[PDB]
Amino acid sequence: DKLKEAETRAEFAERSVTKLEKSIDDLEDELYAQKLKYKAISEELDHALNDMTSI
Amino acid sequence: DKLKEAETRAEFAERSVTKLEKSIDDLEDELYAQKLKYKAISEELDHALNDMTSI
Amino acid sequence: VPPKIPDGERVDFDDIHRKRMKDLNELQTLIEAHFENRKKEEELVSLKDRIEKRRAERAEQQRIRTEREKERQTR
Amino acid sequence: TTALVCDNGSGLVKAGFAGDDAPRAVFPSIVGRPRHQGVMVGMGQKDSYVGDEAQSKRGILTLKYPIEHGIITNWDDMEKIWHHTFYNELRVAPEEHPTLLTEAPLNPKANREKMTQIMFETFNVPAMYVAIQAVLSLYASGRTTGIVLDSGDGVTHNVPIYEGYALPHAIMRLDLAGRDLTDYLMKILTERGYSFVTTAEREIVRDIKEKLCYVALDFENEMATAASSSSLEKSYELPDGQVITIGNERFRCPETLFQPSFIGMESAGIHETTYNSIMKCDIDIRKDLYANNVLSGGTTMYPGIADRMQKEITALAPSTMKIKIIAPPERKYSVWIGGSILASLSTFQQMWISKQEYDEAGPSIVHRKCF
Amino acid sequence: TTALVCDNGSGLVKAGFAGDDAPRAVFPSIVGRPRHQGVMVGMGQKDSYVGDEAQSKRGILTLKYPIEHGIITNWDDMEKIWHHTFYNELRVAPEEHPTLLTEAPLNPKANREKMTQIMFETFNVPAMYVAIQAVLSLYASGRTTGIVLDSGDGVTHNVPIYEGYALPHAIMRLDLAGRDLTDYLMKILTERGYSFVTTAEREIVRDIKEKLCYVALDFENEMATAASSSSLEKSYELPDGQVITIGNERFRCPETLFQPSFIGMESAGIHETTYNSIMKCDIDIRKDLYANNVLSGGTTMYPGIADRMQKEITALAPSTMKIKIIAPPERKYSVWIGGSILASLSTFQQMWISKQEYDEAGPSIVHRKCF
Amino acid sequence: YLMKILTERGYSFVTTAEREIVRDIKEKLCYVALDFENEMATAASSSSLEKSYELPDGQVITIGNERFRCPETLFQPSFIGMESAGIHETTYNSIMKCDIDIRKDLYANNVLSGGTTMYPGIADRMQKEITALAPSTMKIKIIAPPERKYSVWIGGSILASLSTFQQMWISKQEYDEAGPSIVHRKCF
Ligand SMILES: Nc1ncnc2c1ncn2[C@@H]1O[C@H](COP(=O)(O)OP(=O)(O)O)[C@@H](O)[C@H]1O
Ligand SMILES: Nc1ncnc2c1ncn2[C@@H]1O[C@H](COP(=O)(O)OP(=O)(O)O)[C@@H](O)[C@H]1O
Ligand SMILES: [Mg+2]
Ligand SMILES: [Mg+2]
Repeated sequence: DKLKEAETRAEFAERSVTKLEKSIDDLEDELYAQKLKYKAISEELDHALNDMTSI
Repeated sequence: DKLKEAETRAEFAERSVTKLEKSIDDLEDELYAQKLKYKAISEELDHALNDMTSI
Repeated sequence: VPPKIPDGERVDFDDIHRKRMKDLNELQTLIEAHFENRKKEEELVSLKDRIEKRRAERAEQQRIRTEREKERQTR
Repeated sequence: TTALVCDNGSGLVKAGFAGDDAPRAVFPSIVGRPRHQGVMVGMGQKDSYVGDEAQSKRGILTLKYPIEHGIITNWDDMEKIWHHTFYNELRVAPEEHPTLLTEAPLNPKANREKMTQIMFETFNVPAMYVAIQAVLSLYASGRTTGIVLDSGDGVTHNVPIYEGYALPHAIMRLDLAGRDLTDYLMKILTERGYSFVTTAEREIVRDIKEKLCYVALDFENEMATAASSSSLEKSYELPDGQVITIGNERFRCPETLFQPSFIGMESAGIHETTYNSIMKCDIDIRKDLYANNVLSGGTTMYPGIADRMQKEITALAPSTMKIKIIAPPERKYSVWIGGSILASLSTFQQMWISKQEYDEAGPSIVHRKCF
Repeated sequence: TTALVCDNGSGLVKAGFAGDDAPRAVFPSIVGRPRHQGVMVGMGQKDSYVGDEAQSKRGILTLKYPIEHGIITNWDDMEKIWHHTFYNELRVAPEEHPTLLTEAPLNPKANREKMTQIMFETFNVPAMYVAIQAVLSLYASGRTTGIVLDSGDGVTHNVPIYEGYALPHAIMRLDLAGRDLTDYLMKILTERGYSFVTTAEREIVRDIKEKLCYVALDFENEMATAASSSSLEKSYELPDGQVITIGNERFRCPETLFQPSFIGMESAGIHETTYNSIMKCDIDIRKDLYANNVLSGGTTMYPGIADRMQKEITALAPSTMKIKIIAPPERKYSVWIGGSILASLSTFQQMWISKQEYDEAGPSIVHRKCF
Repeated sequence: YLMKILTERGYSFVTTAEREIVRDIKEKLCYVALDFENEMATAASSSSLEKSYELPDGQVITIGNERFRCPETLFQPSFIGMESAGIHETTYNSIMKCDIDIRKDLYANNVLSGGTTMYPGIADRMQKEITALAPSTMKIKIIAPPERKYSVWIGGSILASLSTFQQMWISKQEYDEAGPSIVHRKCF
């Protein structure tokens, strides 16, 4: 009875964590790719102004 | 009993779900903030070029 | 009765001069802010590299543990 | 003490203490009551959000400007705007600070008298002075001559000045300004399918106008080019997605300035009312006015207007005179910078309308010697 | 030969040969595919019933109008409607007849260009011309001045005209019309227990609105009277029995026209957009527009609207001007009668867009001189 | 609808008492499919979905692809013959009727409540559907608290516990003066 409830609850519990794990790692990778994009865009005109610093 | 060996897991996935949900909520929010900042920087560059457009 | 301006002496074309003179100061402060800002923000890329190493190790840990649980459960 | 240089304007209220470079607080002048019912209890919902707060809750408000064309049409809302400006954006009680309002030329007297009566009775300032919005813009340029075209958001006026002596018979005030350009842009956007109707969406159309529109150097060539190629179509993302693409609406919206027949107005453009304002002046100061044409006000910030206007005036003017158009980068706040400079002068310190003087002659003191 | 005066409209397609008094065939513009499965074999079941045929089999169809607000959102269905109109309701091949479509003001260009491209390529007419729906309604009244409020079923627009010279800067187009009134009536009927949801039952609610609703002369007095007595409750028999009793929903449905805040629209009612449209006109033609206010379109057929509107405008307008509201009994077909008159004129016979002209300039010919 | 599609395997529930048994089956077994066609194809080839259930007297039953077909009616009301669009599209329509400046906030704060939104896997199907409908830039977030069933009552308790709300009750003397029609008046 309640045993069956426990089995069902535990079995469904494992479902949510594992599926979310892949999404979490994909989010991390996409975040890092975008941050690298911005950093690459950041330093270029930064150095351009460094050259343009007082001409 | 056989109840506890699963109820242990039943409660166990609760904190798992909480951590995953708060982490993913923060991840999406900061990702969107980064995307907005990158969009702002790109628009800044392009429209700064076009506001110049020779004088 | 129209407003008759009282007797003054000066000045012209000088306060605008001093106000426009600080353009170099403004450019310097803006460029300093930009440089220090990029320098103090790019470190989050390294912080997210740390995040990536932590996620990689946790993913390896979870793969190992889930294989262990699959081995210990299927009787 | 220090003076408060307020500048009511119509569309953006700019204020700040005298003697600085830029206004301290700049925020739209809109007062919007909520229009829906409201079901959450205890949410702390106010009855009117003014200033920059109503540009964030504009989704459920009905924004309404209290200043139509220079003149003030809704005195209670204007009083609310002033109260907000003094107490929350500057946090200085008006009991200890002189004020320097600004007013467009050729405005109704009752507006100015009511303004001074409010400032002296409700806010109870020590002394206030009202100045014409173009003389200040001439102060900020550091000149002492020149004809200034101050195309604000409410009304465009063109005051010529020589050697400090204003020419009252040559002021040409025209009521086309930024607001009419916003309405015309909102009206021509419907030719592609985008319909903006709500008073909140007028703000979105204003943002489109600010960020995309530009003044064409030659109108017919641009109309021909935009009808063949597609190098002009710039896209823009609404506050919810669904990007839109503006074609030849880009340079047709601000073209209304030089051809007021587009919105049905009879008068001539800002390129020809300046020449008419010059020709009314005496024959010996026309060269100086030609050489020192000054631009000011927000609406003169369109990319490429300082060249179109110069080309037009050079076409109209005699071939020998040199036409020069002064377009400082700080155009938007030019009037307020000039106001700060004027309030910071020592020679001006005795021109304020002191409160005892108002008590003796009533609000009609403003038209008297203390102008 | 004779010209075909078609009038797409939105809700009822009205067509007929030029030179008559009334349209030959009037039928709803709905195209409804069947939605159930269908078990009888050989019954001859078609894939889409259009026009008046789908108002008899509407029990098993999903009717969907191809024209939302003036604009056309589903071109295939509109082509089907036109094909039906030409071949089955008039039985005249379009290869031998000029056509005169009608279009609301301020509509997207692409809609008009696609309309002319269809008429010239698919149906292959000799020549077609597109006219603004309000000028025709002014033709039918036999006037030459006046400001016409053409409150159709899709969109309500208000075009002022003087001495034959239209004023393009004073057209006030509002998107509240009969369809929104049907939806609002269907939404307030739920306050008594009657729930209409299916797209077929929208037709039943439309019939209720047509047969029972009326515009109150004074809204508050009617709301007070209907809440005390029971002299207003009129009953109506559904298509299956179970009569219903409409109480103060009778004059609350069409009241939305004068208070568009009921359906959440911000804008002002049809009583105040007419006054605003007048005030944008010049100061010397306002008396004539006041005296020659014209009503047209289907939705202006509510019993008692020509008095409510006159009372409202008289309240707004200056006390000296005379306010007169022209409400001909043939209001519904006023646009089509005007279209017939215009197509029957000899002076108009050279304004058609001839096919060779379209072949030389493409579909963009409609925006050119041949308007 | 579940009681009507169970008849395709042989189980007939007719009595108004057996509607309760079908309700229990629906609560314990049914779930919302993330993608409908793929699930229909999978359930028609393998047998990994067939979950069994014991009636109140024995005679266990096996539910096949009836598991995700019963709650699919929410997103395709054409199954029970209703014309309207699913709960995935009436939310988007309800948003689009709102003003253009508050659509981002409504997109980001979509809230689920009520009992029937407790199906396992609905907070993902609905998010996928709305993300398909909505513009690509907006972020779509679906709030699905674990205490969904009693959400309305918890909110009711919070509202009744507020001090600001304490003067909005319809006092009895007010009803005695205006009759039952007082509820439509200011005291809503
Ligand atoms: N960068 C810009 N480009 C184009 N138009 C602008 C720009 N900034 C402001 N405007 C227009 O100018 C108006 C603001 O004018 P402003 O000078 O503030 O008026 P006021 O004289 O009342 O202060 C705005 O309504 C806007 O339409
Ligand atoms: N006798 C009537 N009383 C009230 N409303 C009517 C009446 N006849 C038509 N209507 C409304 O007017 C609409 C028809 O308007 P119509 O003039 O045919 O539109 P269109 O301009 O598209 O032809 C119908 O949808 C109906 O709601
Ligand atoms: Mg100004
Ligand atoms: Mg019509």
